Amino acid sequence: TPLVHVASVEKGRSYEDFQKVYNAIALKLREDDEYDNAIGYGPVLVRLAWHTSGTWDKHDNTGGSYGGTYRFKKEFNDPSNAGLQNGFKFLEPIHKEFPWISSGDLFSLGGVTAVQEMQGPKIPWRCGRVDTPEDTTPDNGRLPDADKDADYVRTFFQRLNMNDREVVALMGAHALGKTHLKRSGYEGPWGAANNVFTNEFYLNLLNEDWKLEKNDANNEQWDSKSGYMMLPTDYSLIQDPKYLSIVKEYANDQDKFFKDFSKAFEKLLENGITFPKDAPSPFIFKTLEEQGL
Ligand code: HEM
Repeated sequence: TPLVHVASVEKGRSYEDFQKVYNAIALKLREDDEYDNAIGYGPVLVRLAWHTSGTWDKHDNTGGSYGGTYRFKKEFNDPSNAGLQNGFKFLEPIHKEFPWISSGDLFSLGGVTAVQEMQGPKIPWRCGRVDTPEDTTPDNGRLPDADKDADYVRTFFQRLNMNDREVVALMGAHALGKTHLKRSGYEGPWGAANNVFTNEFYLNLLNEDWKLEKNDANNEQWDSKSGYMMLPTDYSLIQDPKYLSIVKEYANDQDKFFKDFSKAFEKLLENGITFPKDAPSPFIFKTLEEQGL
């Protein structure tokens, strides 16, 4: 019997309340600009939103964004989550200022805010995740390995109810940030901008001259002369003919990638949640730039 998690709006809160939380996150993103050699906290916040949602299992509705369980030791100490403590620390003063927002709402909103502030697509976002107790924390090992092939990736993402297009779209988030040897056993960025959300991941996969090398952790990764890298799982997207077609599509249509990413990312962040028929519609937050802030 799969658990049922019903969204419950934080008491009396509406769009304006959540836009304030968005703004606080966005202003802090602007302020704390030196983190990770001046990349800023955008990428790590996106990874945090993904890893807190990515524990979901469609078969029994365990894990997922609803319960905000990363706040518990078992999950924040998941080896797969190494480095995410930085995103958590970033969000702490936001949680302190807005103690009414649920942990799951904050983790997921962190990701949405980061994508939008980094010039990504608008990502509609729904409130109402409710904190669940420590015994609801999913065991480690539900997040994906990076050393695997296309068959692994395809099978892995079926557990999150994602199809080929959704998988390829979601992986485009690798435009952001970088791998860090001490965190994951991989080193290097996927591209040049690091803190601007674009379709660069796909362009790089297709256009760079990739060499299969061993990094300083004795793990294989694909490196280019430009100083970029791809994980084996990233590279698998051009090895598999079905993934390859989609990679070419996104590399050649920025708008299409934006639209598809937005849908897949919202879906990721909402997996496992039942929204009542009379729940508010998804919110689309204005960026700081759009507000003149
Ligand atoms: C096969 C699936 C995936 C694998 C194996 C994978 C693996 C990894 C690894 C090993 C890192 C480096 C961590 C570090 O050393 O700091 C990373 C970083 C990152 N991942 Fe993925 N990932 C996957 C999918 C995704 C998805 C679906 C998203 C979001 C939509 C995402 C967003 C990110 C971001 C933004 C970073 C940069 C973090 C930072 O710079 O601090 N990844 N991923």
